[PDB]
Amino acid sequence: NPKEKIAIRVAQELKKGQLVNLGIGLPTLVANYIPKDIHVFFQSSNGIIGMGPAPKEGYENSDLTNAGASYITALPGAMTFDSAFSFGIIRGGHLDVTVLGGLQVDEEGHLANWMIPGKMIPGMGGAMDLVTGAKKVIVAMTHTAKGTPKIVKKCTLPLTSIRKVDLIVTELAVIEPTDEGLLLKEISKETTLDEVLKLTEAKLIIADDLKIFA
Amino acid sequence: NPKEKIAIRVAQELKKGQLVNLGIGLPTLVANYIPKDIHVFFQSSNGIIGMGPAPKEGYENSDLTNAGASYITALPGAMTFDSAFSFGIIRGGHLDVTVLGGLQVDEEGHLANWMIPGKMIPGMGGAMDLVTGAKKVIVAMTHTAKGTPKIVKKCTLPLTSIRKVDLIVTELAVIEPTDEGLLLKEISKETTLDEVLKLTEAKLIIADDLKIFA
Amino acid sequence: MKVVDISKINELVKEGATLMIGGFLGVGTPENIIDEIIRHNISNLTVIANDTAFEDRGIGKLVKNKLCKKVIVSHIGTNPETQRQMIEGTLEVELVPQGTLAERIRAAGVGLGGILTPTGVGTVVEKDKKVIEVEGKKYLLELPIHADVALIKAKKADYLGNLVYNLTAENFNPIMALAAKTVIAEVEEIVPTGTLSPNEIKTPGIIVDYIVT
Amino acid sequence: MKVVDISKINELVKEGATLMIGGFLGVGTPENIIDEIIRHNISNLTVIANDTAFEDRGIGKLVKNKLCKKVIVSHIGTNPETQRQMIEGTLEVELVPQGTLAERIRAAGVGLGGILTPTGVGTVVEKDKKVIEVEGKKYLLELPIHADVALIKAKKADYLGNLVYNLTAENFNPIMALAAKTVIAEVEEIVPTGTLSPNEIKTPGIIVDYIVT
Ligand SMILES: [Cl-]
Ligand SMILES: [Cl-]
Ligand SMILES: [Mg+2]
Repeated sequence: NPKEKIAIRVAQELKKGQLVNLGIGLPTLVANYIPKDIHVFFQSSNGIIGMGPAPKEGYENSDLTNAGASYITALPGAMTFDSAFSFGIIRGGHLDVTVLGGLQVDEEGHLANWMIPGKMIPGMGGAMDLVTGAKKVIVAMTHTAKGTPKIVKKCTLPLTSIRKVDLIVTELAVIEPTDEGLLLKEISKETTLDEVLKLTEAKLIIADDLKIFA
Repeated sequence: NPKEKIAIRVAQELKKGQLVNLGIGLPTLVANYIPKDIHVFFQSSNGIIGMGPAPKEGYENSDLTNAGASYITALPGAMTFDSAFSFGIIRGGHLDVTVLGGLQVDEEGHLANWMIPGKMIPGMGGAMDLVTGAKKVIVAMTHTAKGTPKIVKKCTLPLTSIRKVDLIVTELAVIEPTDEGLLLKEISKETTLDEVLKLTEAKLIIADDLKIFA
Repeated sequence: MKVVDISKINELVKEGATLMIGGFLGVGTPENIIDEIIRHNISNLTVIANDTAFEDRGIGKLVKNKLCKKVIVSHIGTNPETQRQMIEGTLEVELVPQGTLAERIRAAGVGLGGILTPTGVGTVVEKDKKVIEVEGKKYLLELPIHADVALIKAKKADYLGNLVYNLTAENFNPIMALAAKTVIAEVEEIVPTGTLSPNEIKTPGIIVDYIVT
Repeated sequence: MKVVDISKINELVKEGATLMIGGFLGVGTPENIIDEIIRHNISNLTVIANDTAFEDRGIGKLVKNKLCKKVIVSHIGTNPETQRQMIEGTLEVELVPQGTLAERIRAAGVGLGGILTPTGVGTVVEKDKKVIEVEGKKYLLELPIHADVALIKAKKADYLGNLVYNLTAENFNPIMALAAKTVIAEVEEIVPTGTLSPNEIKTPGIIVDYIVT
């Protein structure tokens, strides 16, 4: 449910006709909650525009997968391409939206999401390119790492890029990094402002019109 | 006939299975003289590997030309591509041989072949990339410009490249730039060594091997 | 929708616009789009292309009608009117090695700050360029070329705007399509989705903004 | 004569070879060439790839048999044994952002001295990289990656060695095919010349030196 609250909230940020990339893990559930009236196109960085849901059993193709080697479908009008073309889309500003997971976001909007020193070394993959390049970056992230705040003054984990992410979404809050700090724009139903401030080590500017959602 | 002596001699330098680009003009006649037991593949920089001879009347295709916009054919197994790919072949060292025309070659092996101050302002096109990138550059050239030596100590005309050309071929001589200067390896049956040296302003090392052919 | 009437060019291409236009000596050029620009004297243009074609064709018509203040190209020799305007000072001409130009445009399109190339080293084109040594070889630092509008030609587009090209009409089109802010693609045929296979398509619909006839 | 028996791998892949191997988590990998390299224990490899796939698959099989001195990849999280060998110090791991690796390999294949990219700026990836600002944005200078042999996978080759790929098996294969000194392409089907159109071919036969099964 806490990941479902996040996926639903990110899905409402998606506009008609956008090219959208979803990181593996939490962000991929965003695909489950697109409004029926909104049609978008999914890019998987291993080389497809026009990715679609997993195939029914028997309809698998060994050469068609997502960025996790898991079987997908391709929709009519899909294009597949090499990895230089894939990241020319990403790094060159033709990817409208990327939704990625997060370990920390800081009050400069800097995201850390590809390494924990000493615990996990999976490598960055394409995260650095996606964050550096996407028109809009949306971070989708449980608010606390077993209580520990993940929205912090300065990232202590290694940075994925110095670009300012455009939106944070947790089970508790919607925060838009801005020129003068992190702006809390919405608060969860089922939470209180006092609770969010306690669980946020980072400084939050509070918006005049604060809303209820995720 | 001086152009045929040159094209026939260059044609002998080509080996089976090479990818070959012929600059427009004198070098294009090289294609007329491939030994017939030697099969090569032609690249045109406008975006084709696998160029073929002009089409019979009526078999023209508006989208298929050489680098001077004249109608060509494509042979079985041809590939067509964009201009970035075209010059990855050329600058990336996948073009085995380019045969270009010449204004001057000097004894550092430097070619000048794309502009004459005060007359010819056609632009370089792909010539700088071809000379810089071809595995082997062959210059195909009248020995003199209405009697003036074209093989000179140092190019006075604008360089196409600082790359050392691998072979000069004129109606009179076959000259190979080397670490120790220009090396004369052959001379035309219809001429003499005194004449060749008299018409070369550049310093020529005369080979022990000296051959007669073209 | 992506498909519009050709008349809408005068709305999308402004006086003074910087335009990338596809085509090699008029092969794979949006000849209709050019005709529109001439009909409506959209001028003071900066045109980025492989050449200025011929006086009677393609980009060369823009030059005949003196609608270009500047051209950034690799070859102008087939068009004596581009040469005449260059000498007379009415037409600035920036010559670029053809392969450098492909990669300079590409760099804009794929998000690179620049590329280093051995082409041009030690020639006039080294002037006003940073030089960079990498393992003892010298390279020119060459830089992204951006444009307001790419005017490209293609063979076919499906209903979603995916494009395929034909033979040596491909040249610069797929590249410029990624480099400009807005992309207008002149196409010969519009075909159903599923007519162009995922393995065949060379420019995805998502980067194409408008399409004509 | 491009097609050869798999046995011929041992004449082509030297000990200590620096190899480019195609494949995204084993999708579009030459598994047969991999198996031969293991059969004959060709080791001390520098492998350049997107990832080390899984312990049971593709490039990850090379790692399990400890035939790798070094891997230059963007991702290793799916292979816990690559993680262990990195840590125990037996395996150098040079992590490269996936898009930088795509362009570094490409730079080698198309003859560039390097490319400038904003990816990695301000991260550990800036270490020991020249930094260049162009009109006030900073970029990392990223440099060409070469290899002795490219071991690529493709769907089909025609008699002349022209290649086409299939869907997301393409990824890094066509790019590696242009960068290595020798290119060996594992393919699933051999088709008559004229089956693959000039407009469909993605890797020309001229750059493919050997082909298997
Ligand atoms: Cl289905
Ligand atoms: Cl014919
Ligand atoms: Mg080779």
